[PDB]
Amino acid sequence: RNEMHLQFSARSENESFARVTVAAFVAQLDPTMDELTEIKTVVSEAVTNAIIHGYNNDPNGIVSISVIIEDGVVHLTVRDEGVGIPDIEEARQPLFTTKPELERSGMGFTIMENFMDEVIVESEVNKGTTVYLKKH
Amino acid sequence: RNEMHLQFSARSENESFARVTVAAFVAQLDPTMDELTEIKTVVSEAVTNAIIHGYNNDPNGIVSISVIIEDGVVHLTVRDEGVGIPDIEEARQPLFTTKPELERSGMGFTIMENFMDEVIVESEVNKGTTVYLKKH
Amino acid sequence: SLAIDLEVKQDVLIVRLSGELDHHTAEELREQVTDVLENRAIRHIVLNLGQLTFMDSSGLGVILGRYKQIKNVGGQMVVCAVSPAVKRLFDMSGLFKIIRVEADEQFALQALGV
Amino acid sequence: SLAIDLEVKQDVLIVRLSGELDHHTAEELREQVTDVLENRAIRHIVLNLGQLTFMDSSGLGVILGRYKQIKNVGGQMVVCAVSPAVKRLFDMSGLFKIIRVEADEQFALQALGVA
Ligand SMILES: Nc1ncnc2c1ncn2[C@@H]1O[C@H](COP(=O)(O)OP(=O)(O)O)[C@@H](O)[C@H]1O
Ligand SMILES: Nc1ncnc2c1ncn2[C@@H]1O[C@H](COP(=O)(O)OP(=O)(O)O)[C@@H](O)[C@H]1O
Repeated sequence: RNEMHLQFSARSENESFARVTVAAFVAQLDPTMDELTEIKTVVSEAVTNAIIHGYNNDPNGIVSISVIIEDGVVHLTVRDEGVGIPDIEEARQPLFTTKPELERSGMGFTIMENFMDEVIVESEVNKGTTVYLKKH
Repeated sequence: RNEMHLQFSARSENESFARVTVAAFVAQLDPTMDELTEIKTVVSEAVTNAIIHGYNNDPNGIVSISVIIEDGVVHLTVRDEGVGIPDIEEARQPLFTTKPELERSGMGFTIMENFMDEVIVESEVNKGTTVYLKKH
Repeated sequence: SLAIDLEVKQDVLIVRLSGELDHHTAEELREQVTDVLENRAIRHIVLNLGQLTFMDSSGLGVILGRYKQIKNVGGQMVVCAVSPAVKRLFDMSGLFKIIRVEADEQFALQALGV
Repeated sequence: SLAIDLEVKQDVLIVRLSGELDHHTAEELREQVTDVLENRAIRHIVLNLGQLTFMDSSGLGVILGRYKQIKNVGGQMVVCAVSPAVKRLFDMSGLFKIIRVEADEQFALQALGVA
């Protein structure tokens, strides 16, 4: 066992800082650039996702990241206290987004899905979101 | 105006990540490097207190750093919920240390003041020690 | 986070990125580029991802956004010097359909009449 | 984060440090030195902080620890190639009135009458 939690403001200026931090703490597991970049990209997806879907770019919002490490698993849970998801099945579908206006693609969860062993999401409208990611 | 909050197991192999993740956040201001050496050291002294003292090296304890930036100044906070301090007046007294056996210099607190601009130790027996160092 | 070098070889805009292309930076690029398409009559874009260190979905998004404007003028969007992890995104989002890849920058220019 | 290069010349033990000397890494330094003094007749110690990119109070202690170890057999401790950062922590405490700081390993060994 060994764990970490990191909260920060919903500003994209902290997304690179957050991506790295999550990566560095995972470093303790002697992981590769393939594993290291996957985890990092899977985190920006979920972090930047917690910023413009749950907190609509209001800097006054705080994102949470949980990287609990047990045996060989990187338990990652980025989380939100924002809008939430009305239709999970609909977003969990390839290439679906709700901001054609910021030029979004819908890959967020497919990347999460593909770069992580499990992407569980529990979200209640205006209760916020919680992405229970996993990997080994 | 931005902020960040880290928390992690009270294992010694987290103390570098702690500083590093703070320096990583405190960098936006585009500081002088000595300013970053002071911060990393300070953080390292407080976090070390928490783990080796506050939590008596008990890995279960959770060290809690938080960095608040606003109008330029830095407001670094560090809290723990362990034994706490009996005497805040006997503690700030240079060279004093309860774990002499553990080759503990008794410099930790005196270092926070040579580096940081303002210091404020807030502790409570068994409630946990909360320290606030501010750098302007 | 990102260094953006742009060069216009006639009706071809060459965008040379260095650094990270994530939500924050994509917007700066999405911004610097559009200013060229408005001031100059660009038909195609060459996009040199050789010095890029990272990219998320926002990168796929900003690039797809540039193809649209490029599809209008009947031009090609050529991304060259692509690193695997990236090639891996193009390969997962099917951006490849709309975007052509080339070994280096000079093979991209050969594709676009030069 | 912290690497250690040890070497025993005559009755002196030269300890060279690369990296961040802190609480976590200060323990391997202790094990080895204390271990080494435990195995050999060491009268003096020369600490080369030349490659030290970070030292905290958890580092002064490992030093003072050894400082008292050598004091017990009437020898000295000399530190050399000390950065500005590290050198500042020596003034803060007041160790600038405890060990011998020289400029490099050679003047350190010179200060010890090393052949
Ligand atoms: N934290 C969140 N709060 C609200 N909705 C979210 C959140 N995260 C994801 N979603 C929903 O899922 C959709 C798909 O997300 P994703 O696959 O990452 O693509 P994109 O970020 O390009 O929209 C989003 O457009 C949004 O409707
Ligand atoms: N977080 C804490 N919890 C409990 N006691 C603390 C804490 N921080 C400091 N102290 C008390 O203050 C003493 C001196 O601390 P300091 O000046 O940092 O030196 P050192 O850490 O080397 O002992 C400690 O030995 C302990 O008795």
